[PDB]
Amino acid sequence: KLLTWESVHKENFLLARARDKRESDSERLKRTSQKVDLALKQLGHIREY
Amino acid sequence: SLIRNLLDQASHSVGHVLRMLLGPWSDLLLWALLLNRAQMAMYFWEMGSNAVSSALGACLLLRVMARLEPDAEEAARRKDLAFKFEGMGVDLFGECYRSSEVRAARLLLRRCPLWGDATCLQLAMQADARAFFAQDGVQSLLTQKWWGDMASTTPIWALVLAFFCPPLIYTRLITFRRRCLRRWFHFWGAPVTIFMGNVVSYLLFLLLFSRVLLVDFQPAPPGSLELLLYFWAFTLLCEELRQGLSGSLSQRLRLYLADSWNQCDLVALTCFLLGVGCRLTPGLYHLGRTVLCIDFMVFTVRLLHIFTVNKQLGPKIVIVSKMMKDVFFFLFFLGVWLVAYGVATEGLLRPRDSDFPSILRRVFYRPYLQIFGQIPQEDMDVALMEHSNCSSEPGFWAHPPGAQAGTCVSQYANWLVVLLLVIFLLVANILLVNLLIAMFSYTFGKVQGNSDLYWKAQRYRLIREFHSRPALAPPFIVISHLRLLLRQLCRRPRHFRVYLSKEAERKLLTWESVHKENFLLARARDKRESDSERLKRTSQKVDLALKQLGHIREY
Amino acid sequence: IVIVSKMMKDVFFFLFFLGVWLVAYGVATEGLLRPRDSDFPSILRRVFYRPYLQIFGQIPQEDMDVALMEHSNCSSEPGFWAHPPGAQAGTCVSQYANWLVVLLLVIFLLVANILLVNLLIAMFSYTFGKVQGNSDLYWKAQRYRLIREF
Ligand SMILES: CC(C)CCC[C@@H](C)[C@H]1CC[C@H]2[C@@H]3CC=C4C[C@@H](O)CC[C@]4(C)[C@H]3CC[C@]12C
Ligand SMILES: CC(C)CCC[C@@H](C)[C@H]1CC[C@H]2[C@@H]3CC=C4C[C@@H](O)CC[C@]4(C)[C@H]3CC[C@]12C
Ligand SMILES: CC(C)CCC[C@@H](C)[C@H]1CC[C@H]2[C@@H]3CC=C4C[C@@H](O)CC[C@]4(C)[C@H]3CC[C@]12C
Ligand SMILES: CC(C)CCC[C@@H](C)[C@H]1CC[C@H]2[C@@H]3CC=C4C[C@@H](O)CC[C@]4(C)[C@H]3CC[C@]12C
Ligand SMILES: CC(C)CCC[C@@H](C)[C@H]1CC[C@H]2[C@@H]3CC=C4C[C@@H](O)CC[C@]4(C)[C@H]3CC[C@]12C
Ligand SMILES: CC(C)CCC[C@@H](C)[C@H]1CC[C@H]2[C@@H]3CC=C4C[C@@H](O)CC[C@]4(C)[C@H]3CC[C@]12C
Repeated sequence: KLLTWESVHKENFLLARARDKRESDSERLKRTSQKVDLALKQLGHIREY
Repeated sequence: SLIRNLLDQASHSVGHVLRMLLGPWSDLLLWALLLNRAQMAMYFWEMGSNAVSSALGACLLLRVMARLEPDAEEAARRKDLAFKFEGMGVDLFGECYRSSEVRAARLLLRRCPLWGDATCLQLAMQADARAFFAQDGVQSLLTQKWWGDMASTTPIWALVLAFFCPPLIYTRLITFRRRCLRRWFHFWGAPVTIFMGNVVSYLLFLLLFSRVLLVDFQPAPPGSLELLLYFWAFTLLCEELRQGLSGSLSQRLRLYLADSWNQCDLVALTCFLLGVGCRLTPGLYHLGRTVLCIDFMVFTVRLLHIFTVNKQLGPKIVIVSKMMKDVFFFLFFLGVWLVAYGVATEGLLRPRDSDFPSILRRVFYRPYLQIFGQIPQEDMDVALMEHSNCSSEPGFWAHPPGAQAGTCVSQYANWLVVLLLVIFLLVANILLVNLLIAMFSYTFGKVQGNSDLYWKAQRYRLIREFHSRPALAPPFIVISHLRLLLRQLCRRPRHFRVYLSKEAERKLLTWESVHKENFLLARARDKRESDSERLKRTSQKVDLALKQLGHIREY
Repeated sequence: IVIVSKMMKDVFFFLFFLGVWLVAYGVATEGLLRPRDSDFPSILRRVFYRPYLQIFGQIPQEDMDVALMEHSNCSSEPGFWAHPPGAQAGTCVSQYANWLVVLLLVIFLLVANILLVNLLIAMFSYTFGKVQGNSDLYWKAQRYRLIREF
């Protein structure tokens, strides 16, 4: 029972700090960076028009 | 949860609020508070009316319910919700005060029908909203009330000189807000005037008590001055008893048991009563004089607590209450080292005067005085005493010249005694005292900021107590006591509360609503212009652009 | 020099606190021991000046402690007196509760020489740290003023 309880709480803690890292400003900036470069590439695939 | 059980208990039966509630925006707000819906409560507060009073009542209810909470997590969430509520309330108060000083002032003493018809200040005090009391606007308002009808910007020396010279009331100086009688009553009923009268009466009491104690305290029956002092203390005890009963007879007694200087005042009066009893009974004259002498110290100490309302001393008077743990640590450490050195030297040198009081003196009192410059070097060092066979034990003794240093000390290891004195001087006069200085510095730096915040609320409390205090001085307060007894006796045959206009109520309601909506718009603009929110807005713009461009890839 | 002007509030607080405690202790000891020299200047001396000098190492231990004085019937009141050897300590002191007098001297030494002085040191340190930066800025303008006057 305590094994299951601590497993539940540890997975909650993993999810919590993962969400914190994702909502961190630097990680948001890098995600916007791989969005912008991907957009630039996908326009680069349609420049022939 | 903590809601259904309390509702069932109420059905089967702050307490008055529970009695009134049974299973427009105010109802939703209180429902969110009891259900602990943070966002719902905030929305109801920002959408409702009388926002300041509603927030203060919400903070009070959350504090009380968190104190009643059995579970730490719910208590913590409730108390942080109360903290944020107090923060938004004080921000609203500041933005309201920054526009209309007089309108903000008249908002306070408004009797809000919600929360049991309690004034906003009383709600903050019962909620211990020290952050709210620390606000500059409420500080200025309490200053004005303490200088009630007394031109709060007036200098202190002008006020005191007017106090000694009543005729100077009608002069170009000492401005204010039957004209003669109204001026007289307004000047003599001001809380600051009452404070000055009580201060001068208390200094007169200290002078009288000292004069009776030092000179006119013969075993002969008490004279005119001592009888006057007995009447004096009777008036003081009557005043204190009346104050305790005013500010449920047993319930109020338990409350008065707290506020520990009210406790010190009470113990002072009891010690004075024991002193008078011992003085009157023939046997206990000396004991009565001794206990009266201690009672003088207790009264003089209470003077310090009474005179704490000064704006430049009060924070430090609050500080010195926080130094007791530090001085207790120093006292314990010095006690241990003092036992060490005292017993060691009392063993190394063996005086023939082995009486118990003399031993308890030479072990504790003398080494204690070694700290403050009283070093009996000629009493404890072998070179400074003349050698003589003052004892029959086979050794060298060198009887010292001290009166209480022993008639015949030993000298076998007096070099070790000298070295031990050197070590004691190093430990006590150098290590311990300087360490205590350092830890005073650290604790002072830690606690001064919180002490100022506490002193704001304590000053508000003292202003309230002096406002409730009757006008007449302790020499003449017996007249006020008889007046009060008449008011209770004349009933048998039969706090600020400034009035506001009915239309002015709606006017101030609209004003505070406009200011609160402006404040909400301001904070919304601030959070929108915040960098993180700008970043999330750019993120949603960019991934929306990616999504919309994903719909034209088929081209 | 600009700083030392800002220490006046702190030293005034210390002076007031020491005044209160000094009044309490001085009157208490002046009542506990009853010198026959009850002249007003002598009382104002033994209550204020002597306890003040107890702070700076001048402790009239042989003047206030019963064990250090010789016992004598220097008064007709029914008690034990032990006339002290001091010049201004009273011609005939009393000794009924001189153990309490000694304990009260110990408490006074603990309060004044330890608590008050070290607290004053601490608050000087805090105020100095707070005000030195502003004092330098003020001293710039004050120096300009002095240069202009000279
Ligand atoms: C604030 C308090 C503690 C100050 C204490 C000072 C006290 C000790 C002073 C103030 C008034 C003084 C009295 C005034 C006048 C006389 C005249 C004469 O009879 C000698 C002593 C006697 C009777 C003084 C006794 C000492 C006295 C009571
Ligand atoms: C001389 C004997 C009576 C020892 C006690 C004297 C002093 C230290 C006592 C008497 C009144 C007491 C104060 C009573 C009330 C308060 C308010 C509280 O919020 C902080 C402590 C504080 C400020 C106490 C501090 C200690 C105090 C000042
Ligand atoms: C740290 C604490 C526990 C130390 C205890 C105090 C000790 C060191 C000292 C202080 C007073 C001293 C006592 C003084 C007087 C007497 C009476 C004598 O006929 C026997 C020794 C005896 C009984 C002493 C015993 C030791 C004593 C109690
Ligand atoms: C506060 C702590 C660290 C200091 C130690 C307390 C000392 C000073 C106390 C505890 C017992 C007290 C003693 C009690 C009894 C006597 C006998 C008397 O004839 C002279 C004073 C004298 C000797 C007292 C002096 C003060 C005393 C020694
Ligand atoms: C024995 C008596 C007369 C000693 C008098 C010492 C007084 C007058 C001295 C000591 C510190 C000095 C102060 C030093 C610093 C300042 C700050 C400056 O902006 C105005 C002058 C002022 C306030 C000085 C005034 C004079 C001063 C207060
Ligand atoms: C600054 C505060 C805290 C300290 C108290 C002030 C004291 C030291 C002052 C106030 C009255 C003054 C006394 C005035 C009169 C006399 C009588 C004279 O024959 C000896 C000095 C003596 C006894 C003075 C000593 C100093 C004194 C006692």
